[PDB]
Amino acid sequence: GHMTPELRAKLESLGRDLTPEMLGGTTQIFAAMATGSDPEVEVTRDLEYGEDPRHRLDLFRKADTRDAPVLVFVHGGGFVMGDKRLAETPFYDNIGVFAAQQGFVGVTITYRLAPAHQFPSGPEDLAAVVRWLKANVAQYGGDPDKIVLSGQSAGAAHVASYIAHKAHHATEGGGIAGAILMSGIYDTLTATPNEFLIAYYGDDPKGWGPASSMAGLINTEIPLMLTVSEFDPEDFQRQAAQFVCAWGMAHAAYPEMHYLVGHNHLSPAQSIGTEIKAIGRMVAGFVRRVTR
Amino acid sequence: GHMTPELRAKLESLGRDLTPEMLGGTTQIFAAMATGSDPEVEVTRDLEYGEDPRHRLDLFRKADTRDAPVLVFVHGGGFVMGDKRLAETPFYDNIGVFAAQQGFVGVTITYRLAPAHQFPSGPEDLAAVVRWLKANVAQYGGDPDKIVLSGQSAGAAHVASYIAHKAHHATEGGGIAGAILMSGIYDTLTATPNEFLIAYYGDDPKGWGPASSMAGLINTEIPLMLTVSEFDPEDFQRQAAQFVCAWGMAHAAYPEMHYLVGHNHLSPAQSIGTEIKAIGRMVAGFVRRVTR
Repeated sequence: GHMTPELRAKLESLGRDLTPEMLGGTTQIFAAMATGSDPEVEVTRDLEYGEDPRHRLDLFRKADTRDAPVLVFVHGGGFVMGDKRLAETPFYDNIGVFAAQQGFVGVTITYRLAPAHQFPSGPEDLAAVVRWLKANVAQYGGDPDKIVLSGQSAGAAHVASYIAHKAHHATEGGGIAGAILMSGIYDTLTATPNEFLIAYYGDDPKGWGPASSMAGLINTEIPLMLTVSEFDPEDFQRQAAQFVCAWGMAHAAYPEMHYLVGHNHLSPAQSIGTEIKAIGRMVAGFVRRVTR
Repeated sequence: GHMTPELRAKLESLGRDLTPEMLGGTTQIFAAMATGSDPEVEVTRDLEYGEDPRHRLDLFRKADTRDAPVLVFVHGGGFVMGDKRLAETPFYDNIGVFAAQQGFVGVTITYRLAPAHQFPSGPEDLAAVVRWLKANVAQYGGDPDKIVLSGQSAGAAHVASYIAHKAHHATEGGGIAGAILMSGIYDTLTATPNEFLIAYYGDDPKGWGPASSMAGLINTEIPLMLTVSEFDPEDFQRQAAQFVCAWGMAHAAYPEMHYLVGHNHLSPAQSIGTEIKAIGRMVAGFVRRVTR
């Protein structure tokens, strides 16, 4: 809203391999464009949702925010790294600040990292977040029955795992109004094995089956919005296409999977709070649809 | 661009069955919103691209247009009806006028109708239009090497059949630069048979296999953009999800299939040249990408 041919051309030239040149080059472009703060957005840092040192969340709101939708964002980083805050950048305060500006309560989290903590640490941590919100978010102007979980890459894998595996649900049915899954990995059995997946799901890919989210995503009643990027690496594109295939086969219907022209793996979430409005709008529009 | 929750709710209430009330009610809403004329857009009516009475096209352009992309629109109507013009409405002049405003040559066409004419009349007609444009469009401001074919429903089936069974043939010279397929039926072997499909593909569905476009779409080198609507009837959603499955399977990639939130089967093309800008922008953005 609107990305130029020129920006598209630059992301294309960074390529569709997840390399340091690509990730870093992307972050550098969007870091200079995204709003990371707003004096009207109050930020409470490092609320503790569990005992682990990484069981922390930052909460974003305006003074007038009441009875509001709650948008949680779960960062990526291949399960082994990343943060809610990257210093000297506006990420991911951008998403928190955007949420607050849109009339929501914004929430960004960290979670326990692989390989020290392996599956199902992810959905455990999300369950603890949901629990914390249920008990506390009313105090910050949130409605605890209007929680929307969003995540990117590994963060989207974690959201998906929470959805799929009712053993980790915080309350009956999951306790969330919807979820947004931006370029995630959903089926551990068809995923191309790599060091990152090995770190989180364990050394032997032949044992990864019970951690698959795909069947649970297909069967869920929780409203889902998903995205895939034009210049996403191969496996992210495959996983997205597989999801659409399985959904269509199960339901004789087409799921809300958005194709993001001009974007790459990192750019969608990093574009929120920039002059490029489309991704922010899509996110906000979905939040309001599923919380009405 | 931006479609309100209220408009989404009118369209949702009209339903996902292709009924008169759904078709008619949609046309009625958008007919009052779309621009159907612009005094700076010069229109030439009913150029004859073939012998049949329905081999006609209307050309739209501005005085300063030169060497421009050429956007062709092929209307829907179940293969058996429809027109490039519906009196007392702006359809589909809206699309021709929008194209001209965006710096293109816009073209709207009619074609031979089923059941008087059956497959392969559709790809024949489209071939004739391409041939005519290659020989004549330059004087109207177009570049014959920048033709983009767009269609909706049966029109999209026709465009897809041109791609699958024609586009790569030496007879097409350089061919077309791209195609836009809006809620089309692409695979005659998995489509749910109905009277419309019977009108066009023949009385016996077991004989519809050679008319399938699916394999040819999957194999084409012509850039494709597709759309599927949130409130599309079942079989359009199934065909769209099937396309994504087969593409992902053949190419380990995700094709340009757009999910249109809040739209139904007719709203997308009808929204072009309204205050809802998203669909017009998507279309115009694709045209410029593939004709650079």
